[PDB]
Amino acid sequence: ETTALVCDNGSGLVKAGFAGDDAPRAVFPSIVGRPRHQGVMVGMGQKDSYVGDEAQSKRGILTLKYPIEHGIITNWDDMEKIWHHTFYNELRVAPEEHPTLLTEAPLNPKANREKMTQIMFETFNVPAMYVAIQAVLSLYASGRTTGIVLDSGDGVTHNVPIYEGYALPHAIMRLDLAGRDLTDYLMKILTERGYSFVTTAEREIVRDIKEKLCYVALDFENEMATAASSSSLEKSYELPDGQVITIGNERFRCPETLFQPSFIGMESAGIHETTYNSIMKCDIDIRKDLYANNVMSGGTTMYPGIADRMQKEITALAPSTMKIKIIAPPERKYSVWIGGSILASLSTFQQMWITKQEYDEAGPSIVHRKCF
Amino acid sequence: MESAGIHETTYNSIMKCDIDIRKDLYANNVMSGGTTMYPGIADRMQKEITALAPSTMKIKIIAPPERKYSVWIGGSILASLSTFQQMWITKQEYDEAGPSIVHRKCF
Amino acid sequence: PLNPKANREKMTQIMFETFNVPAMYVAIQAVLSLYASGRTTGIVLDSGDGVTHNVPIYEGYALPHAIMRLDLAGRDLTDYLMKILTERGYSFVTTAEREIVRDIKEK
Amino acid sequence: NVPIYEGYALPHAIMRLDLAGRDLTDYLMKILTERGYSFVTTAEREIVRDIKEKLCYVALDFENEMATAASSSSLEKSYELPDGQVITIGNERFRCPETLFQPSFIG
Amino acid sequence: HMVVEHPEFLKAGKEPGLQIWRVEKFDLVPVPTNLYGDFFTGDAYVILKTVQLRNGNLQYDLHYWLGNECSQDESGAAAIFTVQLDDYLNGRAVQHREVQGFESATFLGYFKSGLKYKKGGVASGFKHVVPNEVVVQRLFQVKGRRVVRATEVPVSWESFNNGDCFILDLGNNIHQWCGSNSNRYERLKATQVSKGIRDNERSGRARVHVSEEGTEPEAMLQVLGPKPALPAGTEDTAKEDAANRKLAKLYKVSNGAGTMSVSLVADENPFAQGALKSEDCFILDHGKDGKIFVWKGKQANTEERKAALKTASDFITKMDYPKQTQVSVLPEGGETPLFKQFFKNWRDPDQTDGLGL
Ligand SMILES: Nc1ncnc2c1ncn2[C@@H]1O[C@H](COP(=O)(O)OP(=O)(O)OP(=O)(O)O)[C@@H](O)[C@H]1O
Ligand SMILES: [Ca+2]
Ligand SMILES: [Ca+2]
Ligand SMILES: [Ca+2]
Ligand SMILES: [Ca+2]
Ligand SMILES: [Ca+2]
Ligand SMILES: [Ca+2]
Repeated sequence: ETTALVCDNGSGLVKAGFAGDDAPRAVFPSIVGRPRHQGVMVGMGQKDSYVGDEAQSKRGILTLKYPIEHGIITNWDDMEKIWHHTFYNELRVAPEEHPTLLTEAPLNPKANREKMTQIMFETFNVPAMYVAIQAVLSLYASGRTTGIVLDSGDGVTHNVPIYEGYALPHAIMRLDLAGRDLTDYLMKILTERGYSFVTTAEREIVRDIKEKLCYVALDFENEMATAASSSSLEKSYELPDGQVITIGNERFRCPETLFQPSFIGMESAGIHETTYNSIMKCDIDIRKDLYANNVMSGGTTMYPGIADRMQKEITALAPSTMKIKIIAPPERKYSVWIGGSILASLSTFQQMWITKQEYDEAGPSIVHRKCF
Repeated sequence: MESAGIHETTYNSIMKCDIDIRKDLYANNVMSGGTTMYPGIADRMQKEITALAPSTMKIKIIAPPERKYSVWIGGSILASLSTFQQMWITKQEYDEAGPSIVHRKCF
Repeated sequence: PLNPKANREKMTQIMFETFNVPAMYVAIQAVLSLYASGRTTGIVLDSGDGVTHNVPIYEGYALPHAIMRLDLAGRDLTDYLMKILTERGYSFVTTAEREIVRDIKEK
Repeated sequence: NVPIYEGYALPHAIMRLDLAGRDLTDYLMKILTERGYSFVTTAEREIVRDIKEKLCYVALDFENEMATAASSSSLEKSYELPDGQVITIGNERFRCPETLFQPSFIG
Repeated sequence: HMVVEHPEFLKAGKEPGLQIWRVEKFDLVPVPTNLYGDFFTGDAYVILKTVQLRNGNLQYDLHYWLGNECSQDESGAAAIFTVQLDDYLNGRAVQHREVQGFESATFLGYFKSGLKYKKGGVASGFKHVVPNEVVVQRLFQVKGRRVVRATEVPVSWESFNNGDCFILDLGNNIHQWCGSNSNRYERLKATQVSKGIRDNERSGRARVHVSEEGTEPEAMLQVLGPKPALPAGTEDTAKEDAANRKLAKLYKVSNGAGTMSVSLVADENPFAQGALKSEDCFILDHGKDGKIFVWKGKQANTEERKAALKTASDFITKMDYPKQTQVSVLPEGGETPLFKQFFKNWRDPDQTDGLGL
């Protein structure tokens, strides 16, 4: 009779809603703000901790902290504040009635799983609970049972090979750059034009500049040549102070950090050949399907031209005796939630819930044997 | 005096704030005091701030007719609020802490 | 704002010792003026007879680094009017004449 | 802050933190008002810079230095302004170098 | 590899043969036998063929077939039921993806007659929602001298007066209109209700605009029409303080006495926040403009909550409230700020006391 809840806890963007829906009900950034000046207007509803999009609204007069960094839960009290704001303020429901479905990062440490179980079962008193993986739920969102998933959100980039509807734990690999590092790179390469962004308050302004005005160059050197020669691609942006900035070659240099990590100094591989490195670690006989299902997921796959450049870079260094296609649905930024909505609404999911009484005579250890 | 006018003082008061809150502060300029009781000062203020600010912004200036006594009216409000009764500097706090209690309590 | 501390200690000392009040609070004028308007967000230009100060407050939180103060108010306007009235040959030197020039400035 | 390796800088690791002796001079201009000394214009900014150069020091630990400044008067010292008047400065001698370690003092 | 116990899988793969399943709203139904070999173009399907070997064991083969017009839930359901049916099996099966028009040659070989496709299919189990949508067009009059309260008023220029204050709610834009004859307390209440309806109902996804006479924005004039001559405003007396005092009725429902009990808590706002006990469930009835609020406790039983909803639904028909009355269900710590105005000094848990640090 009751409806389940899906809550995808992203590293910089958390999604939530009810099971059986074609889109998440609430999308809001996972930010906990704290005030940095003294409140002289007393009695007028001043709070010691602003959380969620409310913190994003009055972001100038706050210091902002991310409770999840790099896809892994670190600050737990702020993460409980994200949960309290999610259940009570956003979804406007009591947790005691509705079962709750959560999403976890691949290769999560088990202590984080046990503590997620403990603060769900003790603090909010849920009747049922379940934990699932980002990438395989994106693969179920793609309508496939076998493939690679490049899940590139705000914290990390994950490359997950899946065969027969199960991941292969030897072959999931992690590459630690995403849109936060792209925002910091764009923060670096706007200083030469004379515009300064140094604090966390205007970091979301630079993030909005990255979201509205970026594209992936199919070839980089000729795009340097045309950007240096002409000025057809130079476009203006309106800051909320009213100053108008203008952006030239920095519109497309910021996506290229993903393909060239030496732009921001680390020695690791770019996004195109680490998928090759992951797929060489798999068994041979599977690879004929495994190249064919190139599932792209995450909000940093929203750039125009990422698919054509991905197709070109895979087709350059894979052997030429095999066809490569790249698939990218328009809803792949919400695909983890869409997978959670379809899995929570199944006719076979009622026996896979972890009920309260099963938690009582097992403690916080039953989540390992059932979410598996 | 080589210091600039009240319009540029207002403008760089807005500019010293950080970038996210200029929008709301342009549209809520409030004047008070008897020295703002000249006729036509609001139009000159609107023209000078409209000249100094970028053209995309809307600038609104609030000049109520009771602005001479607005400090006292807000004082009657702040003394009348229910929250304020746990910020009174009592006699025993002054007796235990000297006159330096007022900088730890007020502002 | 930005008065010396010794004003606050001496004001505390004469209110608590001489008159023997049971409570005291002291507040900023521009905060009280923003209480009068009913808003929370805004910049208040409070200009009395001695002090003209700009205070911006976003939501409930004031920004003390953006507080501007200028000693340009009705006293200096009255004195400047007393200076420029000699161009028509009218001389005003005494304090009652300063009150009369204050009345003509108001009127 | 510039790292240099093999006699050449590393442009990815050079950073610019935008406060220096101008902002220290402006903060000392802010924190001399509470002793009753008023400096407003650019002519006496150089005097505040000279006061900052002659009488400042970085405290090794801040809170016990503030406690000893509040309790005793062994670190309070005088300066001779070029109009002949003598100012005195106490705990503000070391609070103004601390803005480099704590930028939240200037917001 | 945790095995499922759905009862329809018990007849799967027990004899050699060929079995077909159709998805209908996150569930499997087996299609009849004479409907084999043909499929709907707007549905997804699950295909099993299980084949006996010479040496004794029984091999399996799974396929999942997608139409070009099937919705997302049907395709994902076909994939997850293929995975769950393989998981119910002991991992001895192989899976294959089948696309409408682009099937494998072995898939054509199973059906003797061939493949024929018909339009239509079963409807999707999803319901259409957007992320972060509001469609709201309301107008609140706040009024009073000491006990200031809000009342919903219909959206027209004729409802405006100069003596009160008004809150025009238009979704992402909230407009605060102050009268010239309006006083200090209802201006403060209008500002407090405005910041509440921004930061609690919309969670900061709004922008609050403050305006007075002559400075009306284009949004107010576009929604409300051209501005007529305003019919002044009555001076704020003490009789409407008593009228605002008589607007809400706080009731209790609790099974602590071992039986059903609807009892009056109070009939005189401002109420006490401590009166809201956490083990019971309460009703506020501001039904003159059509609002009733069902406050649920954390330690309240389910039958108390159902009885509160039943009694609140009875209150439309008993006292003859008009037919736009909304039943708003409120848990602890997530209260609407229109509910908060009837209480004396509402305290959120993470509030700032004094100046703050
Ligand atoms: N149109 C866009 N253009 C560029 N970047 C975008 C766009 N839309 C979203 N992003 C970026 O995508 C990120 C958010 O994506 P997503 O919601 O998938 O991440 P997440 O779930 O929070 O992350 P993670 O998977 O690391 O936990 C942010 O860095 C955001 O700036
Ligand atoms: Ca994600
Ligand atoms: Ca004054
Ligand atoms: Ca269908
Ligand atoms: Ca198998
Ligand atoms: Ca009235
Ligand atoms: Ca009970």
